[PDB]
Amino acid sequence: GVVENLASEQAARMVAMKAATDNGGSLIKELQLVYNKARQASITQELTEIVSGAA
Amino acid sequence: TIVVVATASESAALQYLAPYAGAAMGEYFRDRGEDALIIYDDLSKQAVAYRQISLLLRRPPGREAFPGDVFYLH
Amino acid sequence: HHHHHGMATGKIVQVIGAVVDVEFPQDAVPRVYDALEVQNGNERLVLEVQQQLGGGIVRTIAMGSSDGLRRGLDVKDLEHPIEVPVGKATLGRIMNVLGEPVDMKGEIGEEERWAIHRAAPSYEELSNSQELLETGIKVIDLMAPFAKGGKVGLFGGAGVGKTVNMMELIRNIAIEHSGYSVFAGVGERTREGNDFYHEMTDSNVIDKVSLVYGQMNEPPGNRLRVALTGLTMAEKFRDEGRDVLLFVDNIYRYTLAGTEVSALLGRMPSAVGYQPTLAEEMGVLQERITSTKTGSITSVQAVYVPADDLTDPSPATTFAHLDATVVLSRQIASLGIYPAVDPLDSTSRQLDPLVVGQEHYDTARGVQSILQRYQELKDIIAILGMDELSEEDKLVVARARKIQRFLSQPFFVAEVFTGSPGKYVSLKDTIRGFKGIMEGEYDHLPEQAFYMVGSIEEAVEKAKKL
Repeated sequence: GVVENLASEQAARMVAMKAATDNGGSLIKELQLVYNKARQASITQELTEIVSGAA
Repeated sequence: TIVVVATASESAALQYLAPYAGAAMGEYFRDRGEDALIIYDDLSKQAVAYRQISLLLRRPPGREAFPGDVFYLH
Repeated sequence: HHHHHGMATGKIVQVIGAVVDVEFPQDAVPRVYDALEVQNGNERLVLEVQQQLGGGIVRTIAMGSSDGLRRGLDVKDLEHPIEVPVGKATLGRIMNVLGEPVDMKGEIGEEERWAIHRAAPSYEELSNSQELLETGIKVIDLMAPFAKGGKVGLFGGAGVGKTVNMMELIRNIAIEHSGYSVFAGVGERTREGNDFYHEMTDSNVIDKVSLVYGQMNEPPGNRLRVALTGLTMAEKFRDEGRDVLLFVDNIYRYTLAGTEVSALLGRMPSAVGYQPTLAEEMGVLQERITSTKTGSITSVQAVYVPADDLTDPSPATTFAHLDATVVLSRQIASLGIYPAVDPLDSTSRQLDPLVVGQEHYDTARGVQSILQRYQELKDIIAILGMDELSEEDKLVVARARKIQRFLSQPFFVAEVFTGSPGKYVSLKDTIRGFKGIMEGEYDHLPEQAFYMVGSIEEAVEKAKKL
C-alpha cells in the first residue's frame, strides 16, 4: 500500500504542475499584453521633441 | 555652525547661486589652514532654480526646460 | 491630369524639393483637383494644388518629378478639374495610376472621360436596406453572412492566397451574380507583377478585372494616387446595372504615404506617428462601398495592421471601419484541406445572432458549439489517454473531424488549374446538413471518401458508393 503515496504525490505534482503551469504563472504572460500599450508611451518621448527638436 | 536660510518664495539668486555665494562665508575656514565642511542639502530644489530664469527668456538648453548648469556649474 | 483650356498661367519662382511653388495667375487661381500642366523639361508634369494662395505662388504638390527644371518654368491653366479617362470598359487589361495602362496598349480600354473625383457616401436613391450576399460556398457563405456591397476585412497569414480567392471568386461570383470584379494595388513588388500576372492566364480573369497597381519604385504622390482609378472606374459599372467589386492590396502605402506626406510637410497632425487625415479618408472611403439601387459596390478590405497596434489607427480604423474580418491560420491548411479559413473568429454580427433565421441560428449555434465544445476533446485529451473516451469523445471527434474535413467544398479554382471539380456549394446542403447529420446521425461517412465533396449533398452518396 505504499505505492499510493509516491504515485499520488508524483501524479498530484505532475497534474498540478501541468494544469497550473498554463493557468497560474502563464497568467502573468497576460500582463505582457499590457506591454503592447507601453510602446505607446514611447510616442510621448517624441512629444519632448516638440519642445526641442521640432520646436 | 552657520546655515544659509532660504524660503520657498525667495529670489532665484540664492538657490540658483548658492555655491557662488556660499564660498565667501564658508571659505574662511577652508582656505586658512583649518577644517571645514559644506553640507549641500536639497540639490533638486536648487539646480532647478535656474530653470524658471531660462525658459522665460526664450532659451532652451537642458532637458525638460533646464539650463547649462549640469556640465558648467558642477 | 486636367483638361487645359487656354494654356496661359505664368512663370515660376522657387523649385526646391517637391514643393511646386510656381507663380501662375494673379487673381485667377484654379480648384483643388484642377492641376496645372507645366512644361518642366520635356514632359507635361502636372501638380495638384492642395492649397491656393494669393499672389500666384500656391502650395502645390506634384506626383512624379519635373525631370530637371529651372527656376522659371512655364505653366498652363486648366478648366475641367481631374479629367482622366476611365469607364466600365477597363475590364480587359492592366491599368496604371493615371488612367493609362501598364501591360499592353490602349490606356486600359479608352472609353469615357468624366471627373476622377467620384462621390463618397450618399443616400436618397441609394439602397438603405443593406441586403445580404451569398458567395456560394460551405465555409464562406454558410459560416459568415456577408452583406451585398460591403467592405469585409481580412486577417490571418497564408493558406489560401491570391490564386484561390481570385480563381475561386472570378468564376463563381462572376457567373452566380451579374457584375465585374476589379482589383487594385498600392505598394507591391517589382517582380511579383512578372509572376502573379501569369495567374491571369490560368483562370481567365484578365478580361474581367482591371489590375491597377503602382508597385513601389515611385514616391508617395506618384504611387498613392490610385484612389481615382478605382472610384472613377468602378462607378461606371455599379451605377449602370452591374455590381463593382474592387480589391485593395495593403495599407502601408496609404498609411505611410499619408502620414509621412501629411506630417512631413511642416504641419502638426495626430499623435503616435499618425496624421489627422485618417478619419476623413478612412471614414469617407470606408462608407463609399455601399449598396445602391443600380448595383452593390463591394470592395475587399485587405488592410494590413501595424503588428496589432491598438494605440494607432490600424486597429481602430480597420476594426471600426470594416465589417466582418475572417482569419486564416496554418492549422486548417497544414493538415491537407481545401479551405484554409477556420470557423473560429470568422463571422459577422448578423451571422450567429438572432437576426437571421433558424437555418443560420441553428447552423451557427450547432457548428460553433460543436466546434468549440469538440476542439478540446482531441487536443487537451491527447496528453493523458483515450481510455476515458465515451460517446461525447467519439461522436464529437468523428463529427468534428468528418464535418471539418468534409465541409471544405472545392470551388472553381481547381477546375481549370488542378483538375478537381465541385462547382459551388449551396446554402440548403450546408445549412440543412451540418446541423443534423454532423452531430449524431448517419455515421457512415469516413475521412477519405468524404473529402472533396460539395457541402453535404455529395457526402451522402460517398458513404455508400465509395
